[PDB]
Amino acid sequence: GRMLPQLVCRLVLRCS
Repeated sequence: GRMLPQLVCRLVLRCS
């Protein structure tokens, strides 16, 4: 219950 723009960084983090 708290959406954010961390999906973009996750693509960069998870991809890291």
